[PDB]
Amino acid sequence: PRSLANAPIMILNGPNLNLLGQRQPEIYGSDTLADVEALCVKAAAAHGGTVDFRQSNHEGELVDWIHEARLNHCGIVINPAAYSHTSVAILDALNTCDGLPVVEVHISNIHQREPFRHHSYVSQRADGVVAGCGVQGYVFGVERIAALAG
Amino acid sequence: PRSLANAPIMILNGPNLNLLGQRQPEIYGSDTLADVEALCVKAAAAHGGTVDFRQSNHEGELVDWIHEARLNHCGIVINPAAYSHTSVAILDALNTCDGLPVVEVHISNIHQREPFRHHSYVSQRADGVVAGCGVQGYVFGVERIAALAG
Amino acid sequence: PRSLANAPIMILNGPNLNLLGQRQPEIYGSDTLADVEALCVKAAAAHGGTVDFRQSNHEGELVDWIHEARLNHCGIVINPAAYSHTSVAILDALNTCDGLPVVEVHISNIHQREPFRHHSYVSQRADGVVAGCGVQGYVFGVERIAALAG
Amino acid sequence: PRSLANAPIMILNGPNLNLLGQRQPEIYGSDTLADVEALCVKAAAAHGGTVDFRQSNHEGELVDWIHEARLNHCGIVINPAAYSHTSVAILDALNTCDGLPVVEVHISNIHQREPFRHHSYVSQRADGVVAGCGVQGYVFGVERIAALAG
Amino acid sequence: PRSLANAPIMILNGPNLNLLGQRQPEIYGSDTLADVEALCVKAAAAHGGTVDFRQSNHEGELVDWIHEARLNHCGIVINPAAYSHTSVAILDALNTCDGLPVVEVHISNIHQREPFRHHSYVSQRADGVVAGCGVQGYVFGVERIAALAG
Amino acid sequence: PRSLANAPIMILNGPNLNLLGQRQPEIYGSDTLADVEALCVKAAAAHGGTVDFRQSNHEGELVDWIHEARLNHCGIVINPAAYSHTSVAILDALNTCDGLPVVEVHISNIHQREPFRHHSYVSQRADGVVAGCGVQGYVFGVERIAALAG
Amino acid sequence: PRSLANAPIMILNGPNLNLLGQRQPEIYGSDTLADVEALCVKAAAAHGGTVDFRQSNHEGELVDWIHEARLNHCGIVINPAAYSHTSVAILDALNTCDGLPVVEVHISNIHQREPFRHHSYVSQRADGVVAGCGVQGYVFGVERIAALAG
Amino acid sequence: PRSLANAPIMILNGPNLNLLGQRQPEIYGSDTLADVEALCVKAAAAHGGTVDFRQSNHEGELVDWIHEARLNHCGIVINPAAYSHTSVAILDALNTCDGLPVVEVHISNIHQREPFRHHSYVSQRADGVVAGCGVQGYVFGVERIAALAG
Amino acid sequence: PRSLANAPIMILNGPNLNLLGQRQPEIYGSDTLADVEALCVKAAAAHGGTVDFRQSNHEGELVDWIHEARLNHCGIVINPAAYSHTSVAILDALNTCDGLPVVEVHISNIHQREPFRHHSYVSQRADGVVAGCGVQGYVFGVERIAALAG
Amino acid sequence: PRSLANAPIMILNGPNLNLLGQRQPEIYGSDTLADVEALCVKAAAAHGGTVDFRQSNHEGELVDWIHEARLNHCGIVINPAAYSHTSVAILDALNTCDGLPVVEVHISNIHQREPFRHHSYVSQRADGVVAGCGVQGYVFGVERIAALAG
Amino acid sequence: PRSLANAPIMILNGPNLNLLGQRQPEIYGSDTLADVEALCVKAAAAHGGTVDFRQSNHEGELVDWIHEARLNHCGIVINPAAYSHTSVAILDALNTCDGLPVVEVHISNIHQREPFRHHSYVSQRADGVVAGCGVQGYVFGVERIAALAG
Amino acid sequence: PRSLANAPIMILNGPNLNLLGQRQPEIYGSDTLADVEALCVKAAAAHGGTVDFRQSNHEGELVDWIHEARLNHCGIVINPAAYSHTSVAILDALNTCDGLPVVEVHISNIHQREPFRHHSYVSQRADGVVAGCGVQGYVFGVERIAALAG
Ligand SMILES: O=C(O)[C@]1(O)C=C(F)[C@@H](O)[C@H](O)C1
Ligand SMILES: O=C(O)[C@]1(O)C=C(F)[C@@H](O)[C@H](O)C1
Ligand SMILES: O=C(O)[C@]1(O)C=C(F)[C@@H](O)[C@H](O)C1
Ligand SMILES: O=C(O)[C@]1(O)C=C(F)[C@@H](O)[C@H](O)C1
Ligand SMILES: O=C(O)[C@]1(O)C=C(F)[C@@H](O)[C@H](O)C1
Ligand SMILES: O=C(O)[C@]1(O)C=C(F)[C@@H](O)[C@H](O)C1
Ligand SMILES: O=C(O)[C@]1(O)C=C(F)[C@@H](O)[C@H](O)C1
Ligand SMILES: O=C(O)[C@]1(O)C=C(F)[C@@H](O)[C@H](O)C1
Ligand SMILES: O=C(O)[C@]1(O)C=C(F)[C@@H](O)[C@H](O)C1
Ligand SMILES: O=C(O)[C@]1(O)C=C(F)[C@@H](O)[C@H](O)C1
Ligand SMILES: O=C(O)[C@]1(O)C=C(F)[C@@H](O)[C@H](O)C1
Ligand SMILES: O=C(O)[C@]1(O)C=C(F)[C@@H](O)[C@H](O)C1
Repeated sequence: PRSLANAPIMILNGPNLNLLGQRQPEIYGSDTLADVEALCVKAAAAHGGTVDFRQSNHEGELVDWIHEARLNHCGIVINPAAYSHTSVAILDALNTCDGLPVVEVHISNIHQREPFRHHSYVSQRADGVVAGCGVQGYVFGVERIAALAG
Repeated sequence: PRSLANAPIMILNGPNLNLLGQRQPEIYGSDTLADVEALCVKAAAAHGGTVDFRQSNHEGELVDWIHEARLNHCGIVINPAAYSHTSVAILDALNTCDGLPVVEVHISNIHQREPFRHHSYVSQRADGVVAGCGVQGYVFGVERIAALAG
Repeated sequence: PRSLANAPIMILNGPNLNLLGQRQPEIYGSDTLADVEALCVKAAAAHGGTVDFRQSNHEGELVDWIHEARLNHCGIVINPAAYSHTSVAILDALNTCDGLPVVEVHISNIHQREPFRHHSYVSQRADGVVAGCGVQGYVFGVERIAALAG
Repeated sequence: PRSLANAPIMILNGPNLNLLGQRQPEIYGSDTLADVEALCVKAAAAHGGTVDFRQSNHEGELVDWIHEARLNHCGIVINPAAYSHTSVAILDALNTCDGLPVVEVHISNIHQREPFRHHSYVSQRADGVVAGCGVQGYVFGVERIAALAG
Repeated sequence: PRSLANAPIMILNGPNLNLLGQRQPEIYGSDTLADVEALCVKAAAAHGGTVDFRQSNHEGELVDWIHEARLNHCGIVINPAAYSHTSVAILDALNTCDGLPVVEVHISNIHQREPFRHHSYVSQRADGVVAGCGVQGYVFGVERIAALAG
Repeated sequence: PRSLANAPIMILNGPNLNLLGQRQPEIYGSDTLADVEALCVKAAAAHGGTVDFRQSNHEGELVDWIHEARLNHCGIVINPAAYSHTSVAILDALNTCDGLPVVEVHISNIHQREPFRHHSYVSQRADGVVAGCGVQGYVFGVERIAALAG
Repeated sequence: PRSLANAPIMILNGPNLNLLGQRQPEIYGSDTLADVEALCVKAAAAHGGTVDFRQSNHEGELVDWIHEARLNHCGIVINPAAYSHTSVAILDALNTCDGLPVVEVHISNIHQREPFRHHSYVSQRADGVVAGCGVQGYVFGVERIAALAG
Repeated sequence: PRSLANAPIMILNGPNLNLLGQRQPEIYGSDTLADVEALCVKAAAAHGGTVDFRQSNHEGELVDWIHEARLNHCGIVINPAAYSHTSVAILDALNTCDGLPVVEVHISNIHQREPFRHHSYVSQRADGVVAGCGVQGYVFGVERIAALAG
Repeated sequence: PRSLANAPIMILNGPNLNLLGQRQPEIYGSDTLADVEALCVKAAAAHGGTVDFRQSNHEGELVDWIHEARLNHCGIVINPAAYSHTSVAILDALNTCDGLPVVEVHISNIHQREPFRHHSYVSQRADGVVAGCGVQGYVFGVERIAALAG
Repeated sequence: PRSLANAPIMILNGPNLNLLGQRQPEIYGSDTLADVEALCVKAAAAHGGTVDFRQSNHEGELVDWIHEARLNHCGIVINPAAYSHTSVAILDALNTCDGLPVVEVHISNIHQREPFRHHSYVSQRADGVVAGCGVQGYVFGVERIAALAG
Repeated sequence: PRSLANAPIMILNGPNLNLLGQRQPEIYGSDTLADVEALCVKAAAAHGGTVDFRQSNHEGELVDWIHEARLNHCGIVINPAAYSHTSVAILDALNTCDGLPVVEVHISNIHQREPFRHHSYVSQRADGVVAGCGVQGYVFGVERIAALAG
Repeated sequence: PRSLANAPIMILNGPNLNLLGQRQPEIYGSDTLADVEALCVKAAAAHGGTVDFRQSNHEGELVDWIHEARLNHCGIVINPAAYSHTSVAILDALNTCDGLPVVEVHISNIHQREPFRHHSYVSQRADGVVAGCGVQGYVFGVERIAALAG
């Protein structure tokens, strides 16, 4: 139990999000990942906190980073992307974050897409889930962490 | 296409929400519906808008109100509650609101509850879905409408 | 057992159909509910009968009206709309209309839409089911009632 | 926690039951709803209590009545009829009645009927469930509430 | 795009319909296939058209006839009978009739029979579907073609 | 067709019920099987009848006893316990008791437990089913038999 | 209702059976279709009857031959082969044979093979079904027809 | 590998068959179990063999008897009745009878009854399965064993 | 076991393919069946073989042709079209072609179309399956047969 | 809570295991049940305990023995065999053994066999489950009981 | 949109394919991955192109390579091996390769193997799918890319 | 085929197990991974062997390590953790270890947890599976490998 003041918010991004804003804009929009990071920096600063913003295409690396967050961060905002639908491993890693606030974010409204995107393993552990609010959902995520970590 | 300045945001609440803050606090919290309304009034005022906040236990009345919103409001934030899981009628009413922003909100994280709560008919039409962020999710809802209606 | 001459045909319309001809024309067409009523009045008059045309967004009100029909009308043409897919209540009300001819009508061809529209509880009781014949299906409905009530 | 002496037993009846004893007697029998009420009044009086017997075809009205029962009655005997199979809303309304005894009754043996009648949302919350004991089941219901409220 | 005046309506009947009116009258009635043809000839004549009425027990022959209709007829009224539930081939044949009006007709109400009759491949392509209106459904079918071909 | 006066009510209890009142009291209560027998003896005597109360852990023995009931008893109150969910054999045995009233009883509310307990083969044949009314359900069972055997 | 003496037993064989005894002997054996016919002729003669033995690879032709049997034969022994699992059309043709005895035969034990062979449409109408008794099952078939036609 | 001459055929009957010919004649007929035994004794004698005919309502006893047959009989004709649908234990016992001919018999045509009767564990092991040929199916059973044991 | 030199490659085409290149070009392309035949003739000639190219809309006729191939051809390239999804009969016919190479071809990528097109009975027997390579897939088919027959 | 020193370990074996080592060796091996007992006696003696080894083919008898264990033994190693997959009765008996260590053993690796063997009712209650370790699994079972009873 | 002349074809191989030709030859054959590369190099050279042939056991590394291909290669031939069945992440990476030809290849015929191998996430995006043509499938893959990239 | 004396036992641990003994002790216990390693070292030494103990959060790395085991180790004891439920890749890597003994271990009893943990891909290949025996299951594993490798 670190506060926004003692430790950053870890913002994790799963596979293919490195290409945000360069494909399927109608689905993901035209902002890049760097735009999202900046949005997150600003949203956190307004509460007196900071962020640690990461993206990986590797499941295992996401898991390693969650383990790091348990010791060094005050909450996790995660867009696990494709692994949302397939990774029991990320679910179990988050389950080890006892007491740590987790908010799941999806840019697109997964409930309107293919049936296999309707389910998310992460949602079983996440305190909150935001879907289809575009990149603004990331801000919502930071804000909810601020309120819970508070 | 009314703006936050020309027309209020309709905030609809479904069945049993009149008892918010008086039962199952661990699930729904201890804020009342009146507390929620005030949060929404405040969030909207910051963007220069107003709200029209209603609650009903009757599916058909929620439908009538959605029809009204099509003509007189700039967006809908809706917590359909139990009707989320059963009402094709509310989905079809929302489907007539062509171009109108709709955000679905749930206080609890439905994905951690009984399987029949996992599915929502509204999610197929909603631009955004926020679940398990407590009453704070209503604020996110207002905020997303402001940005969309903008 | 009233005849077309002793009692009107009750035409019941379920939710959202009050907006017929103002949205999703490619699906529902551009005729209004008033245009449909007129079609029904004409079709019935050719057989010497009349109609009692109603629309509601409330499941329970549709049930009440079915009860009324049992005593005072010669048959029912019903477009239960969304409730087609959810209402066991309307099915059971129609099951009390022993001997009364019922025809179910759907403007759109439900079998080509979302899977949850594929099933109708009313179809289990209805004598006939007409789908995807546009508003002309209402005429077919009145005609079948005329032949059965005859 | 009101006793049979401080408050009546609310007996709720759902849709189409107003026609009890006038159709499908082989299924529902030939007693009317008024006959049932009388049975209930008698059963309760033997234990020193009273009843408040209601029937509605409207889901939302049943919900309102359940809310009223939480504040003013000592238990609920409910035959939700068709809404047994479809209403998550009634379930959640009953879930707010913390500590209040609920007994679910069905005149017919739903397990021998159509598959969609096999499931009941209410059963998940009801303390007891009686099916296929005819209208005598209502008496069993009053009796169990007397023993639990005791 | 032929009109009712330039080309007949093809009426296709699938397997076992050659025995119409000689078995299971309670299901299919006591009119024969020849009686149906006469009804269709009359309904079409009222609009200034003609019909080409055929029956076969062979899937492939139905398919051949559908091919013929694309070049020579103004619409198809089809009762595919058993092949309704099993023939992807007839579906695909109809899918080649781009722009040609197709109405699917069932004498019995399939939705009240065995579960395997509840689904029809043809319903995915057909403009309209009529079920359980007895042989009168064929007249409806001719009438809808007349209005679409018009 | 023996009456309560010519023949006893057979009360059958399935496996593990010999341990009633010694484990999982919160589920099954703290009354023992002997306590239940006494309740039954009393309920029956009030109507002028007697009971033959048995318990077995063997499926085939329960079947044997059902066959004996066909010839010598006036009705059966059965709590098949675990065999409720697995024994087609008991169902068929009961299906041979033509005209004999059968009431199924469960102490716990099976609908609230593991999904495999949600279904009962016996319910298909039983006239009435009582669940979740504790050992009082046995009295309800005796009483219904009295009214039916009457 | 023709007797074994007035009319032959029609023995129908579905697709690929023309190759019996030339492939997959371990499954279908090494007797040919001609061997089977001879077994059938002998089995029927012992009861004073005759057979009309046919094979086709065409569904519709099997349907035409069933129609013929209704007028001219005393019963049907049918091995529909692959069509067993797919042909609603053969089912409906047999359903028109009111009062005619039908026995379904399979050489192999279909219940031990692929799951799609586990189901047969014909079994819903057939009076008797024999599977896995090799070609001897045809004799069983003839015999049962003799006994029923008797 | 005993022959019909060295060892009897064991004919096993499952639960409730002791009441054959005294209930549901339309389903099971009016012959008794003794009548069936006599049929079997006769069929077997014609091939020079004998039978050992048993009935039990206990699964475990059927199992024990199957073990005995492995050492002392030349084949098994079995009608497992309700245990057909539930007993993996009988299947596994039959799976220990390496090389021994087993024929499964059902008097009724299970494929026309309740869905839970459609499946039989025994069918996976049985060489042949005869269903719906009435008690005559037992004779077919004896006859197949004679040909296989030969 | 005939070689490309002793016997032709049979190329079979199922229903509706006679219309290739005249409808749904975006799905099937604009080449005609005659174009495909020419591609096949060329591909085979390069390896020293010939082809026998056929199309039918009749399931049973495809079956007959497969039988012929077993005796007279060196392999089969087959596009069963709609029958891919429904014909157990074609599968079983192919199963009699022991040792004969079979390659299944689909012009469109069935895995991207309607769910009922995702499954093919032929795929269980075919040595190779080619889907969504347009008409070029037929050449891949000829080439694989050449390499296997070699 | 008896210790290995105060009470034996009950080793229960379900149906058909009396034939261990005489059939399907590749599956169950060639050791007999007597060989397993000796392995269990030895494993237990090393910890200072004893065993009470039993086998039955009767579900109810297994249940009775479980009841006996609750009072007189220190843990249960059970191989329910076929009943693993069907017996809710054995599960509930084990559920009465509050605090008593249970280990489930399977000789074969059920997860590689037929789908119906994949599931076990006992596994829900068992502390530990061992599958596919041959007879050695029984030793692992004794060992775990020793460590838990310790 | 690079041509075969401007950019190589990327050939990706998923997990365990580094062991090709050293295990399960009957399934995968005896050619090695180096043998496959050589076939690919030759097939491409005939069209004037080159290949970039890679193998990895890491999902994320496949994803990275697909990203690279979007910028630097003219098409992708991919055998995702096990990830075919589990990786939404590879699917989404391919989905970013707008306009890039993709062909999926499987050496074995997956439709004849375990059910979990029947489905592939890649098949939803791949232009073409080749299965069960052995390593020759890779050649087909290069050839199709050549024709599409052309 | 290396013996315990020629080569170590590879013990593989999947994701999140690095945190063993620091979270969810009631599920996984309070021993650490280092404690487990020491148990394994000891169990193996008693049979004259050694162990090579590894843990990774990366699927691909586990696969690489399995490849290494094929050439250098005498067996594999694996706890794939979350990848148990999702990784077809690990299954296939194990499938390449022809003849190598594999034991699957799970500390918790997965059959009592969430439904998605009930299935394991590794169980299809593993010689033995041990679940819910705590960290003692690793010792069982080493022992079974010793006996098989022997
Ligand atoms: O941000 C999203 O909308 C998502 O998490 C991202 C992806 F890339 C997809 O794999 C998910 O389905 C949705
Ligand atoms: O806000 C919620 O958590 C919810 O919408 C409200 C209800 F009342 C429930 O019926 C929903 O399942 C959740
Ligand atoms: O007429 C119709 O097409 C329909 O009944 C009307 C509605 F509004 C929908 O809810 C139904 O799905 C279809
Ligand atoms: O009392 C009953 O049997 C029931 O609750 C009443 C109805 F009206 C039906 O809708 C229910 O399925 C059963
Ligand atoms: O006209 C009909 O009702 C039907 O199309 C005809 C048949 F012959 C049956 O096969 C169909 O299921 C219904
Ligand atoms: O009385 C009961 O609640 C029950 O019939 C008894 C048992 F023992 C369980 O096996 C049933 O599931 C419920
Ligand atoms: O006779 C048989 O065993 C069968 O009817 C014949 C065939 F050819 C198969 O298609 C059936 O599945 C079984
Ligand atoms: O012979 C029979 O039809 C049967 O095997 C006998 C019984 F008693 C039933 O339980 C089986 O379903 C059918
Ligand atoms: O070539 C094809 O894509 C196909 O086999 C042909 C048809 F006509 C369709 O029926 C198949 O589903 C696909
Ligand atoms: O020990 C076994 O492998 C088993 O428990 C024994 C039997 F006999 C089978 O019924 C089980 O499926 C497996
Ligand atoms: O080439 C194949 O057949 C496959 O892609 C390769 C593997 F390694 C398997 O995992 C796939 O299921 C099939
Ligand atoms: O050791 C176990 O119990 C487990 O394999 C370990 C994990 F980490 C989970 O992911 C598995 O479901 C269980």
